[PDB]
Amino acid sequence: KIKNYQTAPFDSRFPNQNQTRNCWQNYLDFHRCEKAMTAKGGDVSVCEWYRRVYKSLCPISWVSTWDDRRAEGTFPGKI
Amino acid sequence: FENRVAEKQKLFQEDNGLPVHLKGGATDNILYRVTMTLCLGGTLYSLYCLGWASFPHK
Amino acid sequence: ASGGGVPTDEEQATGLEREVMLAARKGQDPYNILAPKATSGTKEDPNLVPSITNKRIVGCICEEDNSTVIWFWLHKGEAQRCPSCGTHYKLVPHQLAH
Amino acid sequence: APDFHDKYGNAVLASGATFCVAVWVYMATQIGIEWNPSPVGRVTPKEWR
Amino acid sequence: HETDEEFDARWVTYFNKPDIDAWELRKGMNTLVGYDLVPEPKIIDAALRACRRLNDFASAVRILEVVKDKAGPHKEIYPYVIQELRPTLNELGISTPEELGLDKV
Amino acid sequence: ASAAKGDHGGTGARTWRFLTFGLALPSVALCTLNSWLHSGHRERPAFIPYHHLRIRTKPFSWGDGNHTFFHNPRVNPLPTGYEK
Amino acid sequence: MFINRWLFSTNHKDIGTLYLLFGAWAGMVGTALSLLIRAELGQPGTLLGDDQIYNVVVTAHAFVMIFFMVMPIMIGGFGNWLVPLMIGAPDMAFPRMNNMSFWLLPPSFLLLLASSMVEAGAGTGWTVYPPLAGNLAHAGASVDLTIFSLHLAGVSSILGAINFITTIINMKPPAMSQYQTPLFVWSVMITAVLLLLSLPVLAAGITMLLTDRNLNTTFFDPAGGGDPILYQHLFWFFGHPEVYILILPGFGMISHIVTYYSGKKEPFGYMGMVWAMMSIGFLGFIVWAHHMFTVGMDVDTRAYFTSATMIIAIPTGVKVFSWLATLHGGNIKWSPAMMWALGFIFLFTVGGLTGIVLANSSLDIVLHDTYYVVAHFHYVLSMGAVFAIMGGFVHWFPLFSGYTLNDTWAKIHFAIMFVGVNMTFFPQHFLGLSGMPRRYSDYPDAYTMWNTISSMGSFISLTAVMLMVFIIWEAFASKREVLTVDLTTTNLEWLNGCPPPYHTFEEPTYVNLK
Amino acid sequence: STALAKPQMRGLLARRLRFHIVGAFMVSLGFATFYKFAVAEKRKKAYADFYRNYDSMKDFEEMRKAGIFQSAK
Amino acid sequence: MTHQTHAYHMVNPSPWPLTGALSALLMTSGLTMWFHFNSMTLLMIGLTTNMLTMYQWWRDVIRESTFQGHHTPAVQKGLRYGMILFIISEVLFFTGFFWAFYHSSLAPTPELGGCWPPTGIHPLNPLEVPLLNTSVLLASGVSITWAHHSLMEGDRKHMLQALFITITLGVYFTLLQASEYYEAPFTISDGVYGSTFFVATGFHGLHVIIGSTFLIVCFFRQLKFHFTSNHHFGFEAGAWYWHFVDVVWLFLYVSIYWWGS
Amino acid sequence: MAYPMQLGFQDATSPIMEELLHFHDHTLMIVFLISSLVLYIISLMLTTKLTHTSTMDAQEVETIWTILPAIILILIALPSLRILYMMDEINNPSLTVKTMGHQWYWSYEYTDYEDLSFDSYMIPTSELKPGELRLLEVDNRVVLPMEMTIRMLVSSEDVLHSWAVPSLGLKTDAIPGRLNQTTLMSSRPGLYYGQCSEICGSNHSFMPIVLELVPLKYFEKWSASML
Amino acid sequence: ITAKPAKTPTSPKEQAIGLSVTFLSFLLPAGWVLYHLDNYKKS
Amino acid sequence: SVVKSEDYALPSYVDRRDYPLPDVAHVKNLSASQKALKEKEKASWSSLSIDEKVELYRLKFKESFAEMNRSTNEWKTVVGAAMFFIGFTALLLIWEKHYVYGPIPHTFEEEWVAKQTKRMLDMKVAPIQGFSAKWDYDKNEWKK
Amino acid sequence: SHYEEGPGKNIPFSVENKWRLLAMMTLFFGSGFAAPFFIVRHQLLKK
Ligand code: HEA
Ligand code: HEA
Ligand SMILES: [O-][O-]
Ligand SMILES: [Cu+2]
Ligand SMILES: [Cu+2]
Ligand SMILES: [Cu+2]
Ligand SMILES: [Mg+2]
Ligand code: NA
Ligand SMILES: [Zn+2]
Repeated sequence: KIKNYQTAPFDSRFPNQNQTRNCWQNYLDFHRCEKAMTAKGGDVSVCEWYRRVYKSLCPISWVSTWDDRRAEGTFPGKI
Repeated sequence: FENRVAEKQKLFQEDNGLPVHLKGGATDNILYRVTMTLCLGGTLYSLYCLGWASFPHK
Repeated sequence: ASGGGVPTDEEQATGLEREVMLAARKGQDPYNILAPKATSGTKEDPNLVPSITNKRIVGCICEEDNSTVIWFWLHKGEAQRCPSCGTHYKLVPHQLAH
Repeated sequence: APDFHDKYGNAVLASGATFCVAVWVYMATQIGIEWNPSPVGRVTPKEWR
Repeated sequence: HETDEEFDARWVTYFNKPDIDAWELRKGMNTLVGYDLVPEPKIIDAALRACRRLNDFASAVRILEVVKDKAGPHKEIYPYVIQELRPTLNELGISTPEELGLDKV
Repeated sequence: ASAAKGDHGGTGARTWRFLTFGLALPSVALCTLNSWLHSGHRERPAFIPYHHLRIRTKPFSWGDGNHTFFHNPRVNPLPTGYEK
Repeated sequence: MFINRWLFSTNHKDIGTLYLLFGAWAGMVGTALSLLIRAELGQPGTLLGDDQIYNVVVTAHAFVMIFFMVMPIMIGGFGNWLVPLMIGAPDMAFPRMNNMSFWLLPPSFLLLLASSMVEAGAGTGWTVYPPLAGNLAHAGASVDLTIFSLHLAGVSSILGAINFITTIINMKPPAMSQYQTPLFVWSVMITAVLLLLSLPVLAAGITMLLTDRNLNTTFFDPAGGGDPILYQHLFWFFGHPEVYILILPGFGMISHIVTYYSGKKEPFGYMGMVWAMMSIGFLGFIVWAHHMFTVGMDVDTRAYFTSATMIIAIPTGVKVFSWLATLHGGNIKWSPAMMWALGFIFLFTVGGLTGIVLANSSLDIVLHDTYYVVAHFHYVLSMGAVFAIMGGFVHWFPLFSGYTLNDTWAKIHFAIMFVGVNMTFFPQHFLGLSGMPRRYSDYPDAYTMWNTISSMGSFISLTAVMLMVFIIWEAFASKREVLTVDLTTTNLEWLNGCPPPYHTFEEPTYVNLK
Repeated sequence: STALAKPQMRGLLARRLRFHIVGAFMVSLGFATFYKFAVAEKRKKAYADFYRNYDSMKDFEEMRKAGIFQSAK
Repeated sequence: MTHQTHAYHMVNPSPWPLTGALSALLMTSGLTMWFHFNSMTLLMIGLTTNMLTMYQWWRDVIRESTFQGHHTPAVQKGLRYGMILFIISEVLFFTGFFWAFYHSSLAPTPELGGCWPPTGIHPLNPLEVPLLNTSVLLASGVSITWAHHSLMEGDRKHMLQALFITITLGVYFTLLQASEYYEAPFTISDGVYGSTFFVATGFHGLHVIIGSTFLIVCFFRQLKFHFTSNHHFGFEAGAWYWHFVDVVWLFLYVSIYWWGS
Repeated sequence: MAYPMQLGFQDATSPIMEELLHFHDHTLMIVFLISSLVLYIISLMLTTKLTHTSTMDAQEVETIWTILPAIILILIALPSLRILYMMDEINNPSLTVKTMGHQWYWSYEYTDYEDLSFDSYMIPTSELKPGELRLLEVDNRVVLPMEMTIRMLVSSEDVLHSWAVPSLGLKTDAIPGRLNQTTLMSSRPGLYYGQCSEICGSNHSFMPIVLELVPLKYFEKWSASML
Repeated sequence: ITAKPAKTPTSPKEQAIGLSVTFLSFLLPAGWVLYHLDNYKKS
Repeated sequence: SVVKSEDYALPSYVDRRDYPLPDVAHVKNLSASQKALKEKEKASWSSLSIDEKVELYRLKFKESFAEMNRSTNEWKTVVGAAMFFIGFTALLLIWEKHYVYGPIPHTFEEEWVAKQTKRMLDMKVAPIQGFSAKWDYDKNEWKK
Repeated sequence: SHYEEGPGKNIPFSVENKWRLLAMMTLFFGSGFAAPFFIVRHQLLKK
């Protein structure tokens, strides 16, 4: 499969104008996948897809604050 | 207690040309005047505050 | 177990409330709380319109399901007729003699 | 009997109509109002660089 | 409503009531003026006669004014009505609004 | 659950007095019992400086402007953690 | 004497007069504000300063005209004066409470005037949407003073609504059914039901906005999990009903005016008219999101809101055609009031049709927030609500005062205003299709012509309103008292003379139970 | 003399309505169909004509050479 | 002799509407003064003039009905409508707050953790005190109904007794609710969960206090024999307002306390 | 963009805007019909001395005036809904660009491959080069490849804003904490202007949007030169 | 509708004065503020 | 005869086409000569002179239909005064332009609009119908 | 009742002299129309 692409494709789970959760979900999925693969001595490249997608869709400010929070221990999502 | 609404009915139905808010006696009048005074005074104080806040205050 | 203690209207009602109450049990309606029943409305059996003065506004609903009431002053004197249907109305005095 | 309109109507109509047209034409063309009408057919395009 | 003939008849009868008072004369004309029609000459005739019985010359003249007014733009209606009413106008000595000069200003 | 206590749950001052003392009040007592054999007490939640909590866009118009109206030191942390 | 009568009133006529006086005054304030707006836009560049001072002016213009002019006049004014006279009632059901409805208005207006004086005023738009209205972008007392003004105006109208519904339902002659009350009375009963159900949701919404600004709540702040869109839903759930509340009493007056001046006994299709007003009322509660078509809602819900918004034209159409059917065959008297009513019928139709265009979510993407919406609403408000108010005013002025207006002057007044309002708003359709946004204090050069023509039109209306003040003076100055009134048999409000006595119907009307 | 013939006396208003109501539909469908052809149809054609022999590259080039772009000099 | 021949009440010119309106000006601008320029004086003046206006206005209403006999059946009927219409508007007011709650809890945003209740929030157990409050309020709906029947049957002692139980239960709910507010681990500043919880329950709590004093007013009017077995609208209104307050709680409990936590 | 004395919509740059233009002609035709019909009937009612002031029957014609409007609404609604649904099938974009509204300027982010980000401010009227448009020029235009389906995501970092480009048939509100998606698709190269369409404070009238549509190859080199 | 003659008739002259004073009460105050607009803007 | 405000509750006289026979006669108080005319009216109307007939009509009614449907020249005064006041409005505008309005942006001068139109023509502003479609790119002249 | 009735008596302002009325009407509507202009001025004179 390809970890190289054009842009986040259409996702039937988020078919409407409000794409807020698309960014959010893909951002979570990544860090959740990053943990497992980086913890159980596995392959972190499986998680690449999600990072591309969330990177494409998420505003820089959101990604920055969420990262600052994951480091601070105050990230509200469950990772 | 004792049923005294009949005396009251009498006091209030007395054709003394007084409006219902004053018909009860002399305390109605003081209450009334106290009320009107706090309202007018408070309203004047209120206008003043508006006058104060409307100007840049440092 | 009941012990009473609360007044009844008959014993405590006052003013106009008492007046419409007493008048009500005697079959009268000095305060126009009820709708007057029509007579035949002919020149000979006019609708008798009570009044405490010498004129009263009459509203005539000419026909059962009419949406417009026809209004007019009925004066003391001869039976007057509704401008629209000719029904007759005649003023009569009220409980309080003018 | 003759009324206000029979007498003055014609004067009122004419002088009012005349006055209206003059002040408007003046205002619309003699003071500096920029109407900014379409350049099409009016303005000759000049090189901007 | 009812057949045109029954309508006309009903009105001829109304105005032909021998003991018709002024109230009924007025009410009849004022009611007839709200319909979409210029009343048939025979109805005007009866109203005109009722005027005579009530000794009301003026109302007879105003009834003729009303017939011309209801004709609106159809100018051939009035003359035709005045024509069919002529025997009656002459008999009761009713002058037309034009004869009295009431179509003035 | 469901409900069904035979009959008489409508009409008569005696019936409503009966329900008041025979159903309504006894329930208030049982629930009062229950709320006693549960609500002994709770150990305070750990303070994590979440940004969606302890909001302060404008200081409160009372006290030092940083304490909510019914502030309980034992269970409500300030934006910077527990007071003690 | 003056105090007991004018400050402690419990009389429906005196209270109604108080309202008309208040509304007339507010209308001057609102008119000045509308001219400051057009002065700013009548020439490219900036006159006042930035969009803040500009939008403070645009916002106050809206609140003043809606809450302090149109509602007090139509409902509190004509409502209190005419409702009891039309159903043969001695007064309103709660005469003392009624007086409180009026007295809550001056305090409310003061709070609105105060909000524009402290700090930099509230330049939020009449919709006062957060975050722009929140404690960061609009820190300070202004928006809070504005919220409080709206609270008092709401309480006022709610208390008034309870009064009107109770009166209209409980105080009619025993034999008169609801289907025997004139259309204006129906128009105010329905309006009252709308105010009763809609104002409380506004009150809840702005109370939430008030807590977000001062009690650290986050109903509309994403930081705490809030949603700025929630405010929009609550505001517009009240906001659409509000525009039907502004036009319904006008629909009522127009029916009376058209009927009266056509020489008819009753309006055509009386029950069709009652049905139409109920339908408009009902449908106006389920279409609010037509003001949020660019907010990002699902396509299916946008399809529903455009479909639903469009059916409101059916009941509205039966009313337009019934007014035309009433004129049919009438003996038309070309009075000033009739002129105002015919202009309403046509202009309101233009404004309503222009509303059907906007009902299309697809097409509203490019029309939303442009001057095309400003045109629609001014056609229905400046040439709809306002035209009914003027017609109702010149028609009933003799009943309220006992003096007549000079009819020639009144017609001159209509002519001027008719030209002014059309010159002002018609060109704004162009500005909107061509893309000029709303709430702009300045615009790209291309939009100059239309804005210039428009500002000029607003000056013509100005002349019209100054003239109107003169017209009221001359009537009171000349003192021509009324003698006789036509068609009193089907118009009860005139049966007690002009002006009717302080106490009317001390002895009820007599109505047979046939 | 000459007897005038009896003219039509009933339903003169209704008669006037029946006529014009048709003319009302005529005049109003005229304005609409006129808008359709003088405007609606003219525009469908204007877009169809324009995009037929259109070359976005030719257009871009003319624009590029005129110095309008900031990403293509 | 010879005056009005209709059954309606023409009220004497009253100054209460004017003072009540001025009170409103004083409370709002006073709230503006407390919120920004940190002073409570204006708000205090305002609250005082409001109580004085309500006391006198309602005193006058008692004078006009009980003492002057103006409440004929036509007048009482109007009052029923007025009260019903008033409750309806209150229902819509509460509807704005439930809308907000449901809007927030059904679409929890990312900044909350994308879940409800938000991460970091420890909700109260609906089976403890909230269950109690529920049983206390429903119990008082039963006792107020007994009171009503006692009244209609002319039983003064029992009406007074049932009314008393009703009131203590209402006060009991108020105290229990005050305790919960203090023991709660979250506050009004804890985001949308805290906002939604404290303003929706705070307003209901304010309504319970208003209903309790209304019932207290009815209690004293009963001690003084103002009510007859057939004419007692003040108690009927108090009773309807009380059931509304009861119903709003059932919704709170089911929505916010149970489902929303 | 708009030119002086313009009456209708800006010329269509994209396919949905074209669709909207035609749908609007359709709708405008009907409003001209209804409005001229009402004006004719009114003038017709006021031009005769013929009267008929007595009562007329209500029900009969009411069916015509209830049923006709219903048919006309279905004629406006069908096209309308079709286009509405046509606007939402984004379906496989080749580029995703984000724009964030701010208090008084827009910022863009092309983040598919790199981390390109820039601010776009209005060029002050005193710094305009001859021939530049007064309140419409922006210092940094948003370059995008023409003839390609682009997904735009709109949002804001402060108050509400609204991102719009008339000629392309776009308008999406910029709401804090929310990501709104719209589909951009130009069929011609060029410069296309828009303005903030949601009141946002003192400089609401001064925060325009300018789109520059060039061929793909020129878009790519531009991305790289922008970091 | 129909009315008695004016009890205190307003002659053409009186109307001219009445209209004048009305217009002026509206135009003068606004003109003053607008005239000095720039005068306020320059601080 | 002479109506009075306070007679609002009594029947009134009115002249209107749709109520031709009013509820009351125009004249209620007859003089000696009129009382006599009213008496001659009880005889054949053929005996009344036309003047007596007119007098009889003018006793019952105020105006004839012809007098009540009379047209006025009121519209002239209305249109004229409206135009006059609309004309008076232009003076407020002239004043506004002179004392309130400052100078418009420098982008309105001839030089700028000429450069600007060229730039607009270069970027192909509205090339299908609106602006550039009215320009002849080949002859560097506006299409005509 | 105890209040005066009839033309010009059911209003809170006196209408017994057209000239004093002109003045009162001038102040009334005039002050209302003037207010916004003075609020805009006041806002311009703060900074
Ligand atoms: C009292 C004033 C009033 C009234 C009555 C209405 C009536 C309507 N309005 Fe309006 N409207 C406003 C005042 C009013 N509006 C205001 C203030 C705003 C802007 C708010 C803001 O954002 O600040 C607004 C904005 C507004 C919007 C928001 C647009 C946007 O922001 O992008 C929409 C959306 O659909 C809309 C639709 C309509 C419709 C469908 C009607 C309908 O009720 C019209 C029905 C009328 C007719 C249709 C004409 C008569 C009928 C016939 C002759 C029958 C035959 C007709 C057909 C078959 C088509 N209006
Ligand atoms: C009833 C409501 C109403 C009325 C009548 C008007 C009337 C006027 N309005 Fe409008 N206006 C709004 C409500 C109203 N407005 C609203 C809701 C907005 C949107 C605000 C926002 O965006 O937040 C708005 C916005 C608005 C704008 C857009 C601002 C912007 O987007 O930047 C403009 C532009 O010219 C404008 C101009 C005018 C003008 C020239 C008048 C003129 O027609 C005024 C002329 C004078 C009159 C028509 C009334 C005179 C009548 C009386 C004085 C009654 C007297 C009565 C008695 C004596 C009994 N208004
Ligand atoms: O709101 O139409
Ligand atoms: Cu709406
Ligand atoms: Cu913006
Ligand atoms: Cu903006
Ligand atoms: Mg918007
Ligand atoms: Na400007
Ligand atoms: Zn009848």
